[PDB]
Amino acid sequence: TPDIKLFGKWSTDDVQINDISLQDYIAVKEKYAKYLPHSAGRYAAKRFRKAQCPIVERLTNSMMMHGRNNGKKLMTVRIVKHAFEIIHLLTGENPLQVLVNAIINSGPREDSTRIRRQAVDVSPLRRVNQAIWLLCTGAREAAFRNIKTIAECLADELINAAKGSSNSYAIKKKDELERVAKSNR
Amino acid sequence: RDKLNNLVLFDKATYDKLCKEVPNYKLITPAVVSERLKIRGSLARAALQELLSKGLIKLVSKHRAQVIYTRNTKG
Amino acid sequence: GPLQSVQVFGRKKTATAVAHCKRGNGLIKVNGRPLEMIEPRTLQYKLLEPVLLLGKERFAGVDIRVRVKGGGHVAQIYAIRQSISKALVAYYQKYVDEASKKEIKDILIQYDRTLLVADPRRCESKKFGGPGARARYQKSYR
Amino acid sequence: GVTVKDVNQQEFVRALAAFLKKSGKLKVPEWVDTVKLAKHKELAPYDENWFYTRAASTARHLYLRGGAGVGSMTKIYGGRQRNGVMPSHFSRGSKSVARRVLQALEGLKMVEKDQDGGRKLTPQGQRDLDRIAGQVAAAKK
Amino acid sequence: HRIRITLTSRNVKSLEKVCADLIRGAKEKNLKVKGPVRMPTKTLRITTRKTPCGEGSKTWDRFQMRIHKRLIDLHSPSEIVKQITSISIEPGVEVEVTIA
Amino acid sequence: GRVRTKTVKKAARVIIEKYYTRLGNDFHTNKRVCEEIAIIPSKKLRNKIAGYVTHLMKRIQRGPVR
Amino acid sequence: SLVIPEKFQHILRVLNTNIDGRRKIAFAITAIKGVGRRYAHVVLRKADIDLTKRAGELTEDEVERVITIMQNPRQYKIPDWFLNRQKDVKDGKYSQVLANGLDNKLREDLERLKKIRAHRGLRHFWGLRVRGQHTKTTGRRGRT
Amino acid sequence: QPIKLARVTKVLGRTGSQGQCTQVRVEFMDDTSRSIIRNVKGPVREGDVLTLLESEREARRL
RNA sequence: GUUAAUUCCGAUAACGAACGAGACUCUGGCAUGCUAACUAGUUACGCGACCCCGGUCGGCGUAACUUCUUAGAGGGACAAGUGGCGUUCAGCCACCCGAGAUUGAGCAAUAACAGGUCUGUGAUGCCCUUAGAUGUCCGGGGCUGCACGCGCGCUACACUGACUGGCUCAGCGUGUGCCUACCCUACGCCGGCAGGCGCGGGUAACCCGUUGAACCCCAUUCGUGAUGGGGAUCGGGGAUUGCAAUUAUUCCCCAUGAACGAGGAAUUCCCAGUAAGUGCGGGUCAUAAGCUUGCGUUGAUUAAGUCCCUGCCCUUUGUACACA
Ligand SMILES: [Mg+2]
Ligand SMILES: [Mg+2]
Ligand SMILES: [Mg+2]
Ligand SMILES: [Mg+2]
Ligand SMILES: [Mg+2]
Ligand SMILES: [Mg+2]
Ligand SMILES: [Mg+2]
Ligand SMILES: [Mg+2]
Ligand SMILES: [Mg+2]
Repeated sequence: TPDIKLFGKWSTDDVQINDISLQDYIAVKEKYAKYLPHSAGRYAAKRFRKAQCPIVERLTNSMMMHGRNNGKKLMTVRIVKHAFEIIHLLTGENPLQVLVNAIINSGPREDSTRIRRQAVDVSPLRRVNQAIWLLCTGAREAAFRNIKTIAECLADELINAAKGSSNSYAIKKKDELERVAKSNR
Repeated sequence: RDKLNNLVLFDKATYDKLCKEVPNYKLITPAVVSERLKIRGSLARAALQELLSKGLIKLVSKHRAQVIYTRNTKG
Repeated sequence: GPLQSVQVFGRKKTATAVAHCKRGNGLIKVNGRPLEMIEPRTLQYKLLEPVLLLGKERFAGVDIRVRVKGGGHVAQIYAIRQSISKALVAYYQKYVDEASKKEIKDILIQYDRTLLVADPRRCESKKFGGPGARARYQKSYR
Repeated sequence: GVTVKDVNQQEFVRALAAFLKKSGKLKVPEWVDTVKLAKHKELAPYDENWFYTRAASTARHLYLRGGAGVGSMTKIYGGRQRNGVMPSHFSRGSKSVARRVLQALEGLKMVEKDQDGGRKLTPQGQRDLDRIAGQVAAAKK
Repeated sequence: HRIRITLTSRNVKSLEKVCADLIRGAKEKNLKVKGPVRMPTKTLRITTRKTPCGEGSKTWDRFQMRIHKRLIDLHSPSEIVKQITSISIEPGVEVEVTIA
Repeated sequence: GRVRTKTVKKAARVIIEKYYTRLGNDFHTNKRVCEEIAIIPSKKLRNKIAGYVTHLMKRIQRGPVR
Repeated sequence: SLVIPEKFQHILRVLNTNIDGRRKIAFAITAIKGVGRRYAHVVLRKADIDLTKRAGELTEDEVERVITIMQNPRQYKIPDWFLNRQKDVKDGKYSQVLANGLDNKLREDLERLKKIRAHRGLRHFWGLRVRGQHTKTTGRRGRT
Repeated sequence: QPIKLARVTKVLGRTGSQGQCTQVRVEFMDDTSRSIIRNVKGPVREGDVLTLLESEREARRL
């Protein structure tokens, strides 16, 4: 059937990926459109099959961290649902488009490594992975020991990062990573 | 280092403080309302629940972990 | 008149779900309970993948009763998903031309392969000297 | 023609509990407030009228699977017991609540002691549960 | 005249040999049989430290022991079956006779 | 690492010289040829012998093998 | 409804202890020694008090009814097995011991055992564990 | 200083102390003829695009 | 050159061999094809119950059958097919079809260590003692003792949570004993609980038992407060096992409510049904798991590399070392 739309409400179509470096490492489009961010797996068998995972599933997997909630997918699936509900009603557009823009603006574009350190550029896949990882860990440390719940801490983290506010945790880490690599150049 | 002192029941100054602009928030949850008014979450849950009964806010999603409110349609 | 009965099973980790498909009028029940209330309800669109990707008209004329046993909450959900998809394809093979099987099989496969082919992975045994299959206890040099 | 299996069970219990309370023949015991519902709990049930809900719940279970006794009821109402610093285990429910609720539902003709042991749903009881299922279906639709 | 014979053995190759012999012996004496029902295999497991002393890497031994059980029922009186069961038994296989 | 040991290569090289006419080009038929013409005590090296025999056919068809 | 009452008390002074008024009544009573999370709950169900109310919101007469029930549990059908000074060693009376009297009986029991040189009394006198725990490797920072 | 982005054509090999960074040759799609050798961190495929903040440094071959 | 491999190809004063590796056994996956199933089921049929012809029924009974269950025999996968790379050899990468294109274990060489075990042994040399005994039994105590240091762990620091209700899913596997005492439990009454009293089944695919397990899911209360987080320490009372529990065996109830707000230098384990969370069995067991051995269950981030660190293997090389 056509118009496969996430949670039965969010249409995956009309989501544009402006950056061409991350065309084929982001899975949101018609072939990769599903109803839920839950799926069987087999996505870790080969090396580059990791990039064929729908990115909402990738975000969902990365929220199951810090011990207490390993192997709790349904709780995180619920978390993303409510996060997408209030990204829509707070900004007024498709939550999927906000998430895609958050990934692009968050992933670092050059990192430092030991070859005293040497500055190297990052591959598109690791650019996506650090984008997802930074967004989740920013929400996790914001919601800890605080009255505000996890679902909106993730939501406002995405909204801040989608605009490149430099107030979000993810953008602050991105600027710190590249500026150090700038010095090590 | 910093301590929160949230009142458990509305004073008269804060009660209408809620009744005026809170029905114009884009995103109405007990979490956001609790810290915009420095109130207990239980009071925020009760205060938000009685506004729906009157009908000046509309429910968008209800769940155990989170309840989410917005304001009515414009005009 | 003649009975058109097809019984097809579905597999997950350990949950096996076998679906009895007859000629009916579009009734779907799991252990006597319709698909709309099967806990967990958060994974409810999963039970509705085979139906919603195809529409009622292909599921019209057949009545499916699924019995499920074994496994866990999520494992049983995936077993029913595969069982309904396999049973409907097996029904269209035996009593309809496979010209009908062709497009029905491709639309399911193109969505995901596990909806018709069983996932072969299973839990592996624990080895001694560790708490699990591969984790070990702490070394204590000093 | 609706049935218990068709309607959602969570509000079926709440609907049937109200039926028992408005009827007012259940013969609740006198220690319903000072009792702790299981050894693994920590506090008395928050709802003051839990006995009507528990009676509603156990009638639903005898409807689905019959031949259940007190040992079956204390097993089905068990849960995780937290032992402090020790690891948590499984502990069975309270027996006395199982007996009094089962006998309460037996005083007014809902269940009866069938052969092979335990209780099962009396044909009159099967009608009353099917009555409430109709009420649940109509309200939700 | 409802009899059942229980075949239990640790060795399964000879167990299927003995079981096939009795059915063929029954079929040649034209009495109906309900075929061998293969009940689940009971595995006996003992796990023990390899070492007599206390030291060494904590290695363990897994000793198994499987028990295979088969059942044969017959449409016959006791005299015919006695001369069937009295012959062709592997020393591993043990057989009991009961009247149902 | 699918390298065939000596006990597979030696068996195949003996079979090819003594039964060249009977062997074919597909794996499945000459798998049955090898099974009946030599006593191979299990399936796995029966397949591995038959698989190497099939591989040797194509080399032989193109030209000589030392 | 949600507007603060004119007589709302932030602290209630009862049994020579303070009771916070911003806390739920069921958990506000627990602040005095001799009552826990569960003794409080049954007490304010014998006295018909709305659980949803708070300690600073209930009026005085219904407060003083609680103390009468708390100090006199038996006369209001509180079960015998539910007390903490059941069948004491002096007057054999099943009573509920509360904030100030709890420290007096605890002291009396410790010197009762120590007086006659019972083993449990000696360990209390020496400041050591009394319930058979291993003292080799645990409970160290208290003992230097 | 504008940002240039380029595509990989082939993978030379793994370099770095722990062998954690891959050395590749890329061409800029603006000038499809000029090619440069650079060290990239992360799993890199053949035929994907790298976003170069600085494009006039050139890494040595191993 | 190739391989996980002294694995092969190929060179060749070596030729033909042996062990190890591999092969092998068990295990996982899949077969609507076969053998069959009242100690396993399905579907039909006939009654029965309920609801508005139909629907539900682990309610009852029987006619066919083996899909689900069980366990036997075979089958199936071989780098076989296609495209590249390569002495065009051994082989490597990708793709199709496929259930599967590296499942996990068991066994396991020569030579050695003055590694552990004389406290497993009626395996044992020599020495010691042997009647006021280092024999054996009985009574009592200790092996648990507490200024301190270290190792393996359990529970936590909370809201991705705690509490109270409701709903809904397993897989291993044990069970009445040679002496030997001690089994797993259904159901019905009493008790708030631990538990008690009666009847019954089971030597077990037959009964416990459709093993209604936890996490998880849905609905309440709490509101950033060492707080309904946490449950140490400790007082009082009640049971159970035992010949006896005090130095509290274990369990139940009320009360008491400590440190702990993520952990320094340093360091451990691990890459797919894997880590981690979660519970259930067995061993120990009169009393009984914070241990260990297995079982399922929910279920990932990262990586398909390297020799920088710690080490192992091969060749060349240097040595004043050879208990190295
Ligand atoms: Mg929070
Ligand atoms: Mg339960
Ligand atoms: Mg020595
Ligand atoms: Mg001497
Ligand atoms: Mg000791
Ligand atoms: Mg506290
Ligand atoms: Mg607590
Ligand atoms: Mg031990
Ligand atoms: Mg020199």
